[PDB]
Amino acid sequence: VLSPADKTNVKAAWGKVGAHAGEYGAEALERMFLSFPTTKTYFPHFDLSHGSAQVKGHGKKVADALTNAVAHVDDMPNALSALSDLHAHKLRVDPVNFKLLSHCLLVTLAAHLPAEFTPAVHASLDKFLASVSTVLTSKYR
Amino acid sequence: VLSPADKTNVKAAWGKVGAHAGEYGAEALERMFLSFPTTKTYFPHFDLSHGSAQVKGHGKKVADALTNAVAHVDDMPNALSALSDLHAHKLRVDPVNFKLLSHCLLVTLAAHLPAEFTPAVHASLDKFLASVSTVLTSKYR
Amino acid sequence: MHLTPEEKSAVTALWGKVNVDEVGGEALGRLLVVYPWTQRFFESFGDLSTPDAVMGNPKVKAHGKKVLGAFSDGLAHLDNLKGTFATLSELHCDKLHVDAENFRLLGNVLVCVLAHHFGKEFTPPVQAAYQKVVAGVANALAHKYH
Amino acid sequence: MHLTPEEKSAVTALWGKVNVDEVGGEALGRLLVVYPWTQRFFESFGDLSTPDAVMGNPKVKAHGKKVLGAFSDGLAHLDNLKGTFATLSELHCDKLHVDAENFRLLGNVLVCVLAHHFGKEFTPPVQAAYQKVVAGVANALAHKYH
Ligand code: HEM
Ligand code: HEM
Ligand code: HEM
Ligand code: HEM
Repeated sequence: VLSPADKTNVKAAWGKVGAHAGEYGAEALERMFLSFPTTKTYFPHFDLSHGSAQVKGHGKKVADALTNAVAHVDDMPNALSALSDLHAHKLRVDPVNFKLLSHCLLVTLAAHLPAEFTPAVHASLDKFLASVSTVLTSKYR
Repeated sequence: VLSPADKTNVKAAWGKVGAHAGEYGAEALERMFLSFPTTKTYFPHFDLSHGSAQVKGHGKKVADALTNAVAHVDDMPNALSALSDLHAHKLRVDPVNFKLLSHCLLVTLAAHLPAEFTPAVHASLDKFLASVSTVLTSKYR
Repeated sequence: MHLTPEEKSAVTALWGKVNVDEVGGEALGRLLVVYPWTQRFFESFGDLSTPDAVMGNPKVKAHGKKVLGAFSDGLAHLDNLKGTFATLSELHCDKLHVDAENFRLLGNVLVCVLAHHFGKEFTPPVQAAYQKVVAGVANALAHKYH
Repeated sequence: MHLTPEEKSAVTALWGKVNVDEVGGEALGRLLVVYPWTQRFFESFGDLSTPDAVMGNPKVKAHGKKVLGAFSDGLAHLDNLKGTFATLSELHCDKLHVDAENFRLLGNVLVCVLAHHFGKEFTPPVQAAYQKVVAGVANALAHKYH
């Protein structure tokens, strides 16, 4: 469970993301494609080349949902319900890939918020991503 | 999330186990140690040799907790509070390991309850060990 | 593989008593029932709405014998799973888009099927050697992903 | 360990820039902070009660530097990590009783630490190289477990 401390940390770090969420979401995807190629099997239909607008468009979408879970940090299961349904019923991404993206998301933030990416912040953001992932995978079976 | 069919399936399967839960606890431990030797790092003070009384006793203990869990399948978080504690603050077993013992438990059940280990029951027991895993690692951080 | 001759002989010997038809149909179906999300690859198979409909589906039963078929042959090249599965590895990546993690799900399922079947015969030590084989196969199968 | 020539040059070029005393201390402290359960091995290190107490613990700092020292040496023998790392693998197994999963947790943390420090320099493609590297080492460190 996220503590008050965690919640403050996340709101604050995501807070600085601001207007870069989109680009940071794209970057995290690309990192994930390059380091864990199996993840690519879910995007056969995408142009995965560097600067792909498809990727661009998609990272914005992922970032917007993270942004909505931060906005609803106290009711994530309900704010992400719909995305949780999509993933479980249509996309059916194996659960292990959630951990892969979270990881590239943390690398991305680390690379862009040196000043905010503190140990305490790092810990909270990891816990958070883990909670998002848990929600999005909750109705798998 | 355990459905009512799941709970039935679980109480059913485990009902069959009966007075053998202890032996099955011990057998499951024994298959984990052999198959995933990294798991042994958590038991340096034990005699991990086949038929070891340390292993047997411990097998009983785990089996007993599983029982209590089947009995409070509607209220796990509460039935296993203490255990969740011990694990999060004393033992501190890495979470990856819960999945290894769970698998060795299916494998053990399967080999012993041929008639009962149907596909639907396999699916339920899996979900169940997973839920128990989740509870036991919920207070880790 | 990094199998002990003793481990090689145990794998080898149990395999000998295996009905690939029955075991392959059962491994894949259990797969589709325990881990519902792997059905994403088999939409064309029909009705997989229930355990029963999965276990009964002939396309499933038949895909399962094709898979275990191939697995079975890999057991004869245990000293080079890599080269045995290179073509199948590219296929799965480049044509089928199957996430390599599925290779691992199946293996665990296979081991549960073998225990199911062989009861007593499927001892901790025997299980230990099959775990090494499933892992190796999954690894060889994922080897060519890019 | 499939390090392409260009992947090896990239690993090595960046590692050229690292202050191992520093990176060593940051990676280990962060490990104890993000995955507090790993604190199980360091009860002799004193106060690890809060982020500051860990990150600043002279003992954590000293151990991190040691750990990363062994790791940099690993980086000069990318060729033979298994051999490079064999007495260490045995020690961690047999003496320290350290679950191998710990080696993969640190790798990931280390990767976050490197991104933290190099910023934009830790390109997507440089991360993928390092990802291969930390896995190679984790594997090498677990090779002697039994
Ligand atoms: C925390 C993690 C994740 C978040 C927040 C997230 C969120 C989203 C969102 C908002 C969409 C678009 C749905 C729409 O059309 O409105 C989406 C689609 C999708 N996601 Fe997820 N997702 C996550 C994890 C993953 C992972 C790990 C994978 C696989 C590696 C994945 C694979 C997909 C795919 C294949 C689509 C459909 C894309 C398309 O066809 O345009 N997702 N996700
Ligand atoms: C299905 C999940 C599990 C259950 C229900 C379970 C249950 C238990 C129980 C009932 C105890 C005894 C408490 C007491 O002594 O009063 C225990 C202790 C312990 N468990 Fe867990 N356990 C589980 C998973 C694991 C795993 C996966 C590991 C590591 C591989 C592990 C490591 C330990 C250790 C090292 C002890 C202490 C043994 C001793 O010193 O006697 N547990 N566990
Ligand atoms: C033991 C691991 C596996 C082996 C040895 C294996 C082997 C095979 C073989 C021999 C084929 C025949 C196709 C051809 O030659 O054109 C095949 C096809 C296929 N496999 Fe795999 N497979 C394995 C695991 C999986 C898993 C776990 C999945 C998904 C859950 C999967 C999905 C598929 C699909 C969708 C096809 C295409 C069948 C068709 O054309 O309808 N495989 N596999
Ligand atoms: C890159 C991975 C690692 C490397 C290269 C490494 C290297 C080392 C070295 C060189 C030593 C000292 C050898 C000696 O005492 O004779 C050591 C000791 C130790 N390592 Fe590792 N290590 C690694 C990962 C880890 C992790 C992740 C943990 C725990 C989470 C760990 C736990 C320990 C412990 C507890 C000691 C002994 C400390 C003491 O003196 O009390 N190591 N390691």
